[PDB]
Amino acid sequence: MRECISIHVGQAGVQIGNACWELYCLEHGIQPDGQMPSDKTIGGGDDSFNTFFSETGAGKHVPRAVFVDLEPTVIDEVRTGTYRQLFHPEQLITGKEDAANNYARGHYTIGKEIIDLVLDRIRKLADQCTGLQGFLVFHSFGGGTGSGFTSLLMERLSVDYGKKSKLEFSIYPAPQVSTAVVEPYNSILTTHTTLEHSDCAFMVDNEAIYDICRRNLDIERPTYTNLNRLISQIVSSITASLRFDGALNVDLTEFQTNLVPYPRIHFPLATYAPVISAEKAYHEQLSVAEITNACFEPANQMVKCDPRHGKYMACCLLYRGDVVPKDVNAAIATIKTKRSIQFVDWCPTGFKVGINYQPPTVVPGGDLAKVQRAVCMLSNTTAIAEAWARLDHKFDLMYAKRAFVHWYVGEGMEEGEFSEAREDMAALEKDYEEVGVDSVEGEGEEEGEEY
Amino acid sequence: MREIVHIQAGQCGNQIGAKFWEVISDEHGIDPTGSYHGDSDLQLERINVYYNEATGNKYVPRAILVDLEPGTMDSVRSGPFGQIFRPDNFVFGQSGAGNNWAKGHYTEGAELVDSVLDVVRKESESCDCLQGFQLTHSLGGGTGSGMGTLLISKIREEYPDRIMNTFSVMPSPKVSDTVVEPYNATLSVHQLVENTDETYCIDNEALYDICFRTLKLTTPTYGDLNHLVSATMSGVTTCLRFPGQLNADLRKLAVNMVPFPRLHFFMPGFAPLTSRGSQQYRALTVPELTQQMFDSKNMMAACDPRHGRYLTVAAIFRGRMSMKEVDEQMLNVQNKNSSYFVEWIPNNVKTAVCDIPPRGLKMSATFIGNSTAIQELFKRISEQFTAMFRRKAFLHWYTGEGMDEMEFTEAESNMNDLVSEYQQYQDATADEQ
Amino acid sequence: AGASVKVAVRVRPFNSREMSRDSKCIIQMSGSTTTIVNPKQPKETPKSFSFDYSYWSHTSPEDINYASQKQVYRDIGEEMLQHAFEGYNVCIFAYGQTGAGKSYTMMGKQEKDQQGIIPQLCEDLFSRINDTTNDNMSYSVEVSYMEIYCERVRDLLNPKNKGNLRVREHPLLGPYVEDLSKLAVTSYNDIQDLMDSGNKARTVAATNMNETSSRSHAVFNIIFTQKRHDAETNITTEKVSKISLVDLAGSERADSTGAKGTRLKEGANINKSLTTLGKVISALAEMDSGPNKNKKKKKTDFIPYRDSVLTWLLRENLGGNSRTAMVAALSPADINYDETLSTLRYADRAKQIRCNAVINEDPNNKLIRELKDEVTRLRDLLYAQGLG
Ligand SMILES: CC(=O)O[C@H]1C(=O)[C@@]2(C)[C@H]([C@H](OC(=O)c3ccccc3)[C@]3(O)C[C@H](OC(=O)[C@H](O)[C@@H](NC(=O)c4ccccc4)c4ccccc4)C(C)=C1C3(C)C)[C@]1(OC(C)=O)CO[C@@H]1C[C@@H]2O
Ligand SMILES: Nc1nc2c(ncn2[C@@H]2O[C@H](COP(=O)(O)OP(=O)(O)OP(=O)(O)O)[C@@H](O)[C@H]2O)c(=O)[nH]1
Ligand SMILES: Nc1ncnc2c1ncn2[C@@H]1O[C@H](COP(=O)(O)OP(=O)(O)NP(=O)(O)O)[C@@H](O)[C@H]1O
Ligand SMILES: Nc1nc2c(ncn2[C@@H]2O[C@H](COP(=O)(O)OP(=O)(O)O)[C@@H](O)[C@H]2O)c(=O)[nH]1
Ligand SMILES: [Mg+2]
Repeated sequence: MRECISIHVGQAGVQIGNACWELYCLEHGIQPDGQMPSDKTIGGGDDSFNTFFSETGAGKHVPRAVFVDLEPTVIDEVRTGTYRQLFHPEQLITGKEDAANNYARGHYTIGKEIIDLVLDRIRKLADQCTGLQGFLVFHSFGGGTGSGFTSLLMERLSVDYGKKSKLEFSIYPAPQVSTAVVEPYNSILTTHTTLEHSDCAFMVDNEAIYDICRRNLDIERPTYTNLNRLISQIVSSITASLRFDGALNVDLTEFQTNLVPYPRIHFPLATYAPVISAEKAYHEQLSVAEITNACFEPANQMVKCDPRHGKYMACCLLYRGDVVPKDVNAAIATIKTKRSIQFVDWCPTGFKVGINYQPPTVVPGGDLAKVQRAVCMLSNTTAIAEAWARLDHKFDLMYAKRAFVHWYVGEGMEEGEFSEAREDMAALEKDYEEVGVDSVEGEGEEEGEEY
Repeated sequence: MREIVHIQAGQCGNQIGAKFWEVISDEHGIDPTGSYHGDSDLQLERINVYYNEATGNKYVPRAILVDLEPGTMDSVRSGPFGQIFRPDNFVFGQSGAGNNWAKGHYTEGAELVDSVLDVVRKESESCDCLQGFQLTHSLGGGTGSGMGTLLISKIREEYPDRIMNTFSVMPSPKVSDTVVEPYNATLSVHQLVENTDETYCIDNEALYDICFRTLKLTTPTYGDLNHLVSATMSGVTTCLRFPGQLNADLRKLAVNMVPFPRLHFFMPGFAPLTSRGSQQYRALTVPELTQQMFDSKNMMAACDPRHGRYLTVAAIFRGRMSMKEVDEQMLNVQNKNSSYFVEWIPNNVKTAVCDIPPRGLKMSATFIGNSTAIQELFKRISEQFTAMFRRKAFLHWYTGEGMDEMEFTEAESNMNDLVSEYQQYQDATADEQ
Repeated sequence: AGASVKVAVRVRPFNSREMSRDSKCIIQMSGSTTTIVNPKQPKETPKSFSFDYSYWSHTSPEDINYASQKQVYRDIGEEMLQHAFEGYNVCIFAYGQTGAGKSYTMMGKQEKDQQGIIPQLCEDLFSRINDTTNDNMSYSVEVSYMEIYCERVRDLLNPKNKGNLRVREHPLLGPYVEDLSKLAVTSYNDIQDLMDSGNKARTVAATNMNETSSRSHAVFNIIFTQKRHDAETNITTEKVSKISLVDLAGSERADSTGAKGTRLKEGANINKSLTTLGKVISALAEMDSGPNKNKKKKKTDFIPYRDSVLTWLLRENLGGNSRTAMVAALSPADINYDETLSTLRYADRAKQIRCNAVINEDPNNKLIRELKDEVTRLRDLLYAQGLG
């Protein structure tokens, strides 16, 4: 019973959750109303996989998900939509205003009186579970709710549960495009919590996804639905290892064991290789070598950062479909001989490999082609520091003049907190610069006693 | 459920309010009688933002109408939507202010403010979660400016943690209808700058320019100006009433727009605007809306943005559109016109998207700028103010109502201070010592 | 004219409850630098700050580097009185959270062997005044005491209902408060009695931190008028000066006090006022230093006085030809760490300057390095002279 509890916070979290649960319902043969006709037609089976869905006596399947927001709008769209009968009616939406792009409003002022209900329902979901594996928290940097309330929730969860893994998928602010004037303050404030209380944070950038959609899928005018569907595919690839059989299965603990060298370096990038349109699915083989090479192309990264400017510290490749080990070994050997891809000298092995038999599914009305093979790569590297440094600069440009600060102090913060967060960020950045350095020449300086 | 109380004082406020209640009661399908005869199911989902429910499946707006002269009220009752309003909300007296700010603030309005506050308190106590207030009034008038400022002060005293918007029609250089506009405008701005979260800047010359040059109306009347105003007021609060890909409450706009407490004077704008026969010649796309929004001829405040720098801007789009186009267009506008945007804010463009457009359009957009050029407006008034205060041109009409000459000095100094911050952020560097 | 600021930070040697417990110190001071160590994270590093003055009043019977009360008074109060008697305005802010020791530094005990700032100021003022009362000279002193609560002014001495007074701007005399009682005094005893009478009227409420925490800023203003009869009829007031004694309510986090309603409103307003005061103080010091050295007149910049009543009423004292000094108290326990660091972060404002780390020698490594260097030097000397 490899069970996982999903938590969606804020507008971005709820919409990514809509995409994710559409994909999960289609993978398992579950209808929008919760019934599964496959078991009725066959007579019984394991298709009600306990990773995501809980089965009642009548044959209905209720997801193991928790949606939270301070705006009634985003979740009232779900209560009256296609999937109104799938979710439990209890959706934890405060009938009040929103955090208003304010960390303080969502952490100190209004995040209270909704936190207790959220933890009570999370407790109820965790009591139903046997062998709970971890949490998957979806939220967004730069928002009020998605930053502050996620901070509070993560703190309380780390207090209560403690040992369970807590993975985090989040939308980092982009370098150029933005949807708010006070994004840097919220991001720098919530880094201080996501550094301590999470176990592994996967960051995605909307500019990168727009570029991938433009170049690969030939979509000139994408919306958030396409980005959410791509993120859903990635999360499904991560979690497939504990839902279907495979040659090599990689659980959620092996993730953290292999990709996290030190406790403060748990910020890997994520990429998905066979992102291609139906028309271009032809004229292409889509072999293991091609997709493994495409994972390492800088253009296909989901965060606007160049891996060639840093060094790879760990890689985890999760394959789906008609894949066999020998091609994976050949592809890894080919990648190890390229000079543009540099690994830190203190990690000779480098690669973790997992294989699953279930091929990826196609969502009707989607834009990804039907393929026989796929790979999701997760790479813990040092280039991510660049993605932070830009943000730091932006923060400084506003904090020298204390712009937009009185909104934060009016909601229960003091000024010094800002400085504290900034200092923490510098320390984290410094750590990356210390771990990518090559070991000192002949690490024991030199040696050579008698004989 | 976010809910806003609407107040309208004076002739200008009442006219704009009547037109506004016709634009909002045609997007949320409401019969003039008060019944619902819409088609879409999303019209009633968030009807409680503006309307209370009455027993016969009817809907009554939260409007509160104020005036020191009864006649305007009659013009509202004998109209297309006169019967929609509750009779008890028609609070009024007699012997109007006579374009005297002192009468509106101290002598006459002080007697009627208690009744107006009683009605406001009754309306607010029934609300599930009050979001804020709106006020429509004119600075250059009598009962409008004085009573509006007095009510704003009292309400902020009673409800400090709620938003207070304000759609004010200020004086203009050439189109002036009163001889004592400078005094009223100065003493009103002295009150608005202290006790308001957001203020929107409207003046009749910009609206006339829009009517003459964009809409190509031969003989515009006040109805068209109120039409444009109502369009922007409906655009501002679209996200409280409808779903979208990226929402934007009033408080989000306040947080993102104002960098400091005293800079909350905004330049509003609306797009698209075409002149009937030209409609077939222009393709409606997001680039076209972005081009028209940032054009200096489209602003509603008669303040050229090219004479200053945008501290912040906000764009609320309505319609089914691609987020990539919105993001790329705002980034391109920032990058190309780099000289007209302040440098110590990395990105100064808020963007929001709502799914359901207006009734007869496929796409629309509302623009809220916060720029230093607004200083020019105040500076103009200040000039005229001193030109009349050095000689005490009409000062006895004000001091005869219990005022003192020092209050004028306080108001003038406060406006001059306010101009200072704008003039400051207005330059395009500071290196030399 | 110029209004250069001073920053002094004091420590308060343990109290009876903290002596009874086994609490440890965390604050150390050296030169112009203070350093604090996290009890919960002793492994990382200390945090260091630097000010104009660091006062180590931790060991009362100490003879070496003990921040005596007379030392503090000579540092700030004598200079400010001398500036006042020249015909200019001076101000003293008292900042600190509960248990810091603000009251002791501001007032002190009544044994009169270790006095605070204020009785020394008043005694020197009256002593000087009575000293220079020649045939031609005359002096008048009067006092006012008010508070600011949630951006509303109230009178502490007047026994009327605690209503909100109106703030006006006289064109020449600047901001003022209507109907604010102004009382004349003839000795420091009257000043301190009026201080007691007004302090009994402050708005004090119980939080999760202490049962009596200040919720409103307070201002005690001493107006000092000089009138000299030069030979003719010149008693016309030569100069009028202002001494401001301002008591700030400390900043707070909603975590420490999660009470809703009045407490949240008070905390938010206090934090807003403190942030605006920090901004105006920092802006005032910078241009100051600038001119004092650049003598240029970079226009008049623009100091945000109007973003709060507190800075608005103190416009004449903060700006212009004036002097300013903020004194901060930093409790000494290991339990109030979250307090103390925050106070330093507020004291870091007002001309934030480079602190530099506090690296020093490690005894074993120090001895090893010095002995190796000595061996190298002696060996080089021997080799140079052909004796090695
Ligand atoms: C055939 C056709 O396309 O009709 C359009 C039309 O021709 C145009 C010219 C309309 C028309 O607007 C005007 O001519 C006009 C004149 C004076 C002042 C303001 C507008 C229109 O009247 C405006 C009208 O707008 C609506 O129907 C919206 O619901 C609108 N509501 C009202 O105008 C309204 C007024 C009184 C009573 C009830 C509704 C609205 C706009 C913004 C926000 C909320 C509501 C529309 C689409 C049109 C006509 C009818 C010609 C335009 O106006 C607007 C605001 O959309 C002019 O610029 C647009 C471009 C449109 O193409
Ligand atoms: N990829 C992706 N990003 C989104 C989506 N929705 C919002 N975002 C991002 O989220 C950021 C804003 O934060 P929000 O998620 O809207 O914060 P919130 O949930 O609305 O919380 P409040 O601000 O209090 O209302 C924007 O910069 C968007 O880029 C989405 O559906 N997909
Ligand atoms: N230099 C010093 N020598 C001796 N005692 C000192 C010194 N500085 C401070 N104290 C002590 O500090 C205490 C004054 O602070 P105290 O009144 O206990 O806290 P508080 O009331 O929370 N401070 P406050 O902000 O004014 O309210 C007294 O017990 C003094 O004896
Ligand atoms: N937009 C608009 N402005 C108006 C209208 N009537 C008057 N005004 C403006 O308001 C000013 C007169 O103020 P007035 O309405 O008499 O203020 P009141 O006496 O308090 O109601 C003039 O300068 C006009 O520009 C109107 O119907 N629409
Ligand atoms: Mg939101």
